[PDB]
Amino acid sequence: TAVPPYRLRVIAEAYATKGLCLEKLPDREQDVITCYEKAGDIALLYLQEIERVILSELGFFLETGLQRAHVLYFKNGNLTRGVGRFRELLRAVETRTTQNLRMTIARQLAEILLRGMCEQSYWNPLEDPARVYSGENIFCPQENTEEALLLLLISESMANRDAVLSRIPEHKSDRLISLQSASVVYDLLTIALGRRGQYEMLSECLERAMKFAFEEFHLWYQFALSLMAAGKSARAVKVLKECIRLKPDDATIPLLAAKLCMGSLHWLEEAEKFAKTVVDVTSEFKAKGYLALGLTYSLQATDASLRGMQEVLQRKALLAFQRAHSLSPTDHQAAFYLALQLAISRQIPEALGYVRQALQLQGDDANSLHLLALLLSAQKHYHDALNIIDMALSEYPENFILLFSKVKLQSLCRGPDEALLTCKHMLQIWKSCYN
Amino acid sequence: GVVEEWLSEFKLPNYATKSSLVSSLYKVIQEPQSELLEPVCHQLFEFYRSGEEQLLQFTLQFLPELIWCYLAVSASVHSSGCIEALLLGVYNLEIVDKQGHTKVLSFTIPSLSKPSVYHEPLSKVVYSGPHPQREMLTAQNRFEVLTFLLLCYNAALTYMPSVSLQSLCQICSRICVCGYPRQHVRKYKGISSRIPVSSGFMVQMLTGIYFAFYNGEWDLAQKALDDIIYRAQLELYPEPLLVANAIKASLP
Repeated sequence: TAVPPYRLRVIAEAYATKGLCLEKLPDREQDVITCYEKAGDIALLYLQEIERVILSELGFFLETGLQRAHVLYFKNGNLTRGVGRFRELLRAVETRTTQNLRMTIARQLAEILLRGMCEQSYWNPLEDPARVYSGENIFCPQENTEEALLLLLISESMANRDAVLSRIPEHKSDRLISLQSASVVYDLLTIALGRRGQYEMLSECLERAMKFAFEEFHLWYQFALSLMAAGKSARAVKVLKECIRLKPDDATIPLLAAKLCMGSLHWLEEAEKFAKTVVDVTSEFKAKGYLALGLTYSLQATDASLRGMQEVLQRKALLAFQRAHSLSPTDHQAAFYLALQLAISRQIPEALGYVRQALQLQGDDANSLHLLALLLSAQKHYHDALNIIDMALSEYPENFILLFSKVKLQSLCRGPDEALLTCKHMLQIWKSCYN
Repeated sequence: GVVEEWLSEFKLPNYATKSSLVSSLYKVIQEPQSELLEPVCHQLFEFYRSGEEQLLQFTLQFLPELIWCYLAVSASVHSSGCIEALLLGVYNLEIVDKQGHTKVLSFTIPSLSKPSVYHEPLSKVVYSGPHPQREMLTAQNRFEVLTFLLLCYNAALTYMPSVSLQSLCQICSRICVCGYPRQHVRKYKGISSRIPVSSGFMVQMLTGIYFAFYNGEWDLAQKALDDIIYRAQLELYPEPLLVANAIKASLP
């Protein structure tokens, strides 16, 4: 206090000269550590004084002499000292001229606070493991996720206003740096937030970041995936189509688009187009495309209105299914779907053989057992189907369709009392499962 | 047979703090062809009554190896069925047995508009719990308790040595590729079957693997990540694919 600035300048020059002299030569180590500590203290005093005087341009020696200190601390392994120093750095009053460096340290903290400790390895800063902001309305950090999200949110909010708006008049370096910083901070945010199973705010954040992306595949793909995972459909389909337009190289994107089209949205032509695009372009992907095309053909055949086209679409679906099975004989789903499609044409022995092979590949599928029981029902063997349904119920004692099949089979085979008991048990189960 | 002498001398709080006890346990647990598996598992479960963490953390790190061994041998063969007892008991004690009440994991969402400790110009969200107590294992709720136990194991990552991380990465590499030609490409030999994994289990698997990336293990973690992304792409699972894609573009 009350010290002329030239004394500060000359002592800073002396500190720089001592730092240069110490490294250029091949206990005193404690003296060096204390010199670094007093350099940090005088740096804190300098920043407090400058923020005071501005409150009412070349930082060349302080930055290195302060950062390489904790760099060497991390190299040796003094993690506690470094994190405490960071905690006391973040407690300083904000300065508008230093905001950029703030970004750095904030991001650096977000890099270390998620990969260097556990819950039981956390301690309050007031105990060992001038003006300072305080009060009771301040948000005291509780868990790592809390403060990590807070730091990421403030960093994103402060970095949105510092964007270059893709000026691109003749130069590109500044925009590239800004885009890289935005990409890394948003990747950190999405990896931090996606672990908890919270997706909609991730979609909102990617929508906010959508301003930068003009011809970037990564941001469009991330936004599309987040939107589709959130639950929305139409926007997901549109962004999937745009991504397909951007780079026609992969087959996962059209496959996901076809799956969404075939889902609850209940569209068929777009699924056909996506399947045809997939099949136009290893060997697994074309098999999956054939399977999707066959499923689409079957769904179209189900909702027909006249005679001939039903048989035409059934034959097309059967051909697609058999082609898919031929291209890959080591997948139970294709065999099961082939058996299910073949059972429609009433050709019983062939469908029975195919479903037997599918069970041979894997016999834990509830749908496979249900189809086996349903097929045995057509051959007039009620006790065998009853036992199959009983075993399936034993494996899955909380399903619904199997219960309906059991009720129908009991009504057709045993009597009404068993059906009444099963119905009352089903009512009890439904009452227990809900409120 | 040092474990036999340890059991004999066992049947006060300073029992733990052996240099090669973990090596002996891994040696006797790496194969199912042992004769003292049942008493040693009884001792494993008995290591959990005490409330001190120095025993719980000392016994927790062995779960992935026995989980893989049990889930692979059974899905083929004699099955002991007593490991499921230990799994169910630890699930029950981690879901109810804290003070008599269940666990409801929750936190808050910070808001920028409200002045904060670091800056000036929140509803509780539950991600785990309550989970009803489970006493039998079936083919419908097994993956739920597996994911919950994996999440419990993913809470003290600093304490376990590098051997546990290497074993976890080795199991993760081949757990999700066992039933596809890719494992033939990677030249893996063993049971040629497949396991119907769930999305949440893979998400917790990604969370576990991401920590070991910068702790010495580099190539193994990268191969495990490649296997995870390939399996997710083939199975059409959105969230693990998104997490893996985010992780991929954040490597120097």
